[PDB]
Amino acid sequence: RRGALIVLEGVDRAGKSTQSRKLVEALCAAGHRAELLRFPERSTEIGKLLSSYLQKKSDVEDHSVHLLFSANRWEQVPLIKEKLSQGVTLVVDRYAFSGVAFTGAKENFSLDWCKQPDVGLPKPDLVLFLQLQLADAAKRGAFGHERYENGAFQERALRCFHQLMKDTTLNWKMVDASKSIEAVHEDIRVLSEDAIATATEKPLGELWK
Amino acid sequence: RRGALIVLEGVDRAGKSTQSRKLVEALCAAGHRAELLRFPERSTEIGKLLSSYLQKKSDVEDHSVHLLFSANRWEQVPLIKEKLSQGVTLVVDRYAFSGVAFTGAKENFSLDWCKQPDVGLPKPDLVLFLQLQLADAAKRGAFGHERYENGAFQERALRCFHQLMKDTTLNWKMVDASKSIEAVHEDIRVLSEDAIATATEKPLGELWK
Ligand SMILES: Nc1ncnc2c1ncn2[C@@H]1O[C@H](COP(=O)(O)OP(=O)(O)NP(=O)(O)O)[C@@H](O)[C@H]1O
Ligand SMILES: Nc1ncnc2c1ncn2[C@@H]1O[C@H](COP(=O)(O)OP(=O)(O)NP(=O)(O)O)[C@@H](O)[C@H]1O
Ligand SMILES: Cc1cn([C@H]2C[C@H](N=[N+]=[N-])[C@@H](COP(=O)(O)O)O2)c(=O)[nH]c1=O
Ligand SMILES: Cc1cn([C@H]2C[C@H](N=[N+]=[N-])[C@@H](COP(=O)(O)O)O2)c(=O)[nH]c1=O
Ligand SMILES: [Mg+2]
Ligand SMILES: [Mg+2]
Ligand SMILES: [Mg+2]
Repeated sequence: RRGALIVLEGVDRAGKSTQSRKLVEALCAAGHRAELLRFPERSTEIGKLLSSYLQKKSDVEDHSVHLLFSANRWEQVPLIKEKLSQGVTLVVDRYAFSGVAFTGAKENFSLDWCKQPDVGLPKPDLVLFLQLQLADAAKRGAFGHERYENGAFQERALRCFHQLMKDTTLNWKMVDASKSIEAVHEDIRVLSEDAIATATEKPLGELWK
Repeated sequence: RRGALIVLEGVDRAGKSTQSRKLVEALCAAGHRAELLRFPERSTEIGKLLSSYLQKKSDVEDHSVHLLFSANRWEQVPLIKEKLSQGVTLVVDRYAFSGVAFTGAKENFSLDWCKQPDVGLPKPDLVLFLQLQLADAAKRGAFGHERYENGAFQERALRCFHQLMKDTTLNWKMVDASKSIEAVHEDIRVLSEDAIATATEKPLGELWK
């Protein structure tokens, strides 16, 4: 009985990382075999290149960096498939959608070009999108010092995310991330249990194909 | 007056590297500003990952390695555009065509997926394809120890190259690489001078778009 592939995407400071950690914890506490993944996965060779870029310690040509972000997902695909086939549900903090939305926020990057490298990746069974109004995100401290951490760029990324959500091949669920950490968590947890229960029914799909 | 972008592609041991070096030398000797490039460009961070893979010192997931080969071209695009805009002709030993042909020789890699990462790269003004019958390539010593250096895989790559050559958006020229080094060189040199003279007329194109 395979595991589910659940991705969390969402606006700046909406709580992707907090909710992904809490979700894995709660699923395991409820008897599921679930494990957390995140992209970028900064531990691999490619992941280090990406981390340096995001910290502004290095500059990387925009197309090159886009392909490295995708390659960083592909190198984890054998693991993702193995775990899911072993019945382990994977909760993933960001995935190909952030890949497309952030590069697509740059000038002269079509959504189509941005999607292609990720075509064929394991298709998520559930894509949660954590929505939060900017006034509310602002109360969540201040921007970080990493690349892309500024309102105007975030806004362009958000427009890209909205285009991706028009894709009905994907099980997108909107989450109101303005509530408390615990309230948001319960919303996510229940959506997740439902997905886990239905994923054991159809084979793992391929993204964007 | 911009430089031309000339790529050399071709079968195993057909003489891509020998002819690219000789071409640059001859162009410079004839008053052109020309410089040699090669892919993979093994000197960069990404290039080292690729070199390790090709030497079989490391294993890389097939999709990841494909995207690294493309990223290795993109990271050189600012240089390529700068040089061409300065009037420097660039002679390139392998390019996106080898990228597509070698990954596309693997099982379950469509030509379409393989092309996408490279869509938008500087379009070559001239693509030379060095053709050589296997009996003739065999007289050119023995296979190397690197990955992909075996007859069956080379044959599949060759079929992919033939599909790419159906693309009329590109100025493909076939070269009979069975002749002597000097004879092949003269054929290439003359094709190249012609291209250099016409490239100063239309802007640099974008590949596969
Ligand atoms: N529902 C919430 N209410 C209030 N604060 C929250 C909530 N969720 C997260 N936070 C806090 O806001 C900050 C951002 O949380 P985090 O889960 O790291 O966001 P994120 O969505 O991963 N942001 P980023 O990865 O930078 O886009 C952290 O200090 C969290 O404790
Ligand atoms: N026309 C030719 N006649 C005879 N030997 C040749 C010719 N061209 C190249 N060679 C030799 O064959 C070997 C392969 O040449 P080289 O130019 O390195 O090929 P290549 O096309 O780059 N092969 P590879 O990069 O391995 O696909 C070298 O020893 C060359 O000296
Ligand atoms: C997974 C992924 C993330 N990103 C971005 C989103 C984030 N930048 N911001 N803001 C950054 C990762 O931030 P975190 O490491 O905090 O998740 O990289 C890409 O640009 N492409 C990708 O493929
Ligand atoms: C440029 C490029 C080369 N290649 C291959 C062709 C070659 N393998 N063989 N045989 C190898 C480079 O060989 P040379 O370094 O000798 O040119 O990488 C790819 O697989 N993808 C690419 O994008
Ligand atoms: Mg986070
Ligand atoms: Mg397409
Ligand atoms: Mg060579």
